Amino acid sequence: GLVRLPGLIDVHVHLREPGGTHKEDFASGTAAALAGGITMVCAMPNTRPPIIDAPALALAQKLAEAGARCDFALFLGALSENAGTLGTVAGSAAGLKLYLNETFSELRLDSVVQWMEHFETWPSHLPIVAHAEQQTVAAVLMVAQLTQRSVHICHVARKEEILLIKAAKARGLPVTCEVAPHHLFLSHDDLERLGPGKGEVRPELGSRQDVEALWENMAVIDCFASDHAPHTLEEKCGSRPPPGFPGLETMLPLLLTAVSEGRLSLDDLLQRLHHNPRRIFHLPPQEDTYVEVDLEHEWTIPSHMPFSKAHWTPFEGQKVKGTVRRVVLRGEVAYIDGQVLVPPGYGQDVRKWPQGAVPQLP
Ligand SMILES: NC(=O)N[C@@H](CC(=O)O)C(=O)O
Ligand SMILES: [Zn+2]
Ligand SMILES: [Zn+2]
Ligand SMILES: [Zn+2]
Ligand SMILES: [Zn+2]
Repeated sequence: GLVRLPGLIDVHVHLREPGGTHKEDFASGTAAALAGGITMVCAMPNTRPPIIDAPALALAQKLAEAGARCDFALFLGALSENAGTLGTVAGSAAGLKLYLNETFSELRLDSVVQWMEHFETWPSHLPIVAHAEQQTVAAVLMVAQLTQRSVHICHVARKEEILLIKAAKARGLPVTCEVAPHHLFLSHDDLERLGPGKGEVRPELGSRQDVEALWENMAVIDCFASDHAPHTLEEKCGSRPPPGFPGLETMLPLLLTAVSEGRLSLDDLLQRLHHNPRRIFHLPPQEDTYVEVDLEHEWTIPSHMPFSKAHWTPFEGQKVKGTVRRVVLRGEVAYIDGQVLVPPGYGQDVRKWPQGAVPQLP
C-alpha cells in the first residue's frame, strides 16, 4: 500500500554547476532530488562563476535547462558592490541570497550597510533569504524591519535561533525559516564517528539541547530544506575540508521515519516540503506530478547514496523506515525503485512559466 504525495520542493540546494562539477552537476544533483521524492529545487548562487549578475544568471539558466531532470529556480547572490544592479533580472530568480557568516562562499557582505542597501534596492515583492547564524539572525531581522519587509532564515540549527524567531513571530514580524535534516537527526554526539573533516558543516552540528529545541518548536519551522552541499570524500577528509553535507537522497527517508514514530504528522511534513515552500517563494504548481512512497520498508543508510557525486553521507548506519518508490513529473515517469527515467534537460525553469511569475503592483 503506497501513499501518494504531491511533488515536494527543496528551497535550498547546491548543484555546483558551473565550476564545481566533480562535486555534483545539474544532471546528477537533480537525479538525487528525484530519488529523494523532490520534483522542484531552488539552487544557490555560490558557484564558479557565482550567480551575481545578469550574464552569470544567463549562463546558469542554460546549463540548468540542459542538465536538470527536475524543475528548478535559480537564486541570485548578493555582493558588497552589486546592490542596485539586479533589478532587470530579479523577477527571473528564485530570490536573493545573502551570505552573512563564514561558510563555503566567496560572497560574504562586509558591512551591515550593504545588507541595508540590498534590502532597499531588491524589489520588495521578491524573496530574500539569509545565511544568518546566532546573533546574525537578530541583526538581519533588524535590517528587515528598518526597510519594512520580510526575510527568510536559511538552515536554522540552534535553540538560540529558533527561540529568537519564535519571539519575532509572536510580535507579528514577517519572518519565515527552514531547518535541514542534519540539524534534526545529528548532533555533537555524532562527531566522534564522523571525525573532524566529514563533520564540518555550517551551521555546525548542535548539542542535544539544540536538536531537542528544534523538535519542541516544530510549530515555528516553516520549511524543511536539505542544504544539499556536496563535496567529495577526498575534499571532506583533506587538509582544508569544506563545510557541507549531501542530503537530497536521505531527507525524505529520515523524515518519513520520524512520521512513522509519531514525532510529526504526515501533514506537518507536507506543509514543510510542499505548501509553505510554494507560498513563501511563490513557486507554481506542477501539473500531473506526484510521489509514491512505501512507509513500511526498513533499511539502513549505506556509505554512499546512488546518485550524488559527493559519494559519501553523514547518515551512514542510521536505520530508516520509508522509501521513495515512484515519481511522476509532468505526466512522465521520472524515477522508479532506483532508476531515473527522464534525461538531463527534462527539467524547466519555473520562473519562465506564466504561473511562476511573482505577482506585483503595476
Ligand atoms: N552549509 C555548508 O556547510 N555549506 C554550503 C554553504 C551554506 O549553505 O552555507 C555549501 O555550499 O557547501
Ligand atoms: Zn548557508
Ligand atoms: Zn535557504
Ligand atoms: Zn547552502
Ligand atoms: Zn495539501
